[PDB]
Amino acid sequence: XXXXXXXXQADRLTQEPESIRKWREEQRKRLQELDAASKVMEQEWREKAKKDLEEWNQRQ
Amino acid sequence: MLEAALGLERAHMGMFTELAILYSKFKPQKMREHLELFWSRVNIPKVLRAAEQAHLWAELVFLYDKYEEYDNAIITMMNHPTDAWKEGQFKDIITKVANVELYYRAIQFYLEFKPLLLNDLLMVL
Repeated sequence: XXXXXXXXQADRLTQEPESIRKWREEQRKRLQELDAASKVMEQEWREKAKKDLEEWNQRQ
Repeated sequence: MLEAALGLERAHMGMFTELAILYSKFKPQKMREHLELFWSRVNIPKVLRAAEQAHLWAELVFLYDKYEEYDNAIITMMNHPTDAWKEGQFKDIITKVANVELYYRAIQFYLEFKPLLLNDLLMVL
């Protein structure tokens, strides 16, 4: 009666800091997009600048 | 395990929900697989802190979409281009927003650098 009745983190490590692993590789799953963004956004919008550029030549 | 409990004759809402907390900041890929299927039988506000807690924008956006929170779903294609954007996929959300501001800054992601097919963007609006 006392056991369960009386009742109603023993080794904080693989029991909590494993959360660094999910958290770890997701931060590197983070990376990308951002850097990918401008890199590609670069080679692009500029191709645009020539888009309009050639739009001024032919037309003239 | 839930992989079975959800098919039982006695499946509820909590299942699909918690199931996502796993598909979330863990197994990406399939995570969408799930939602696209089980969107009705599930929570949504809590999930977003398991969603924004996993930047699965591709799926994280669809949530907002059906959630009808377009203002945010649309935003998910402002700092998350390659990830969830879908040419016209962005074209049918904006119209159901009450704030017209997003548009103008939007022209940017499209008009700013997005040429041909930014004007078609000018169409519906």
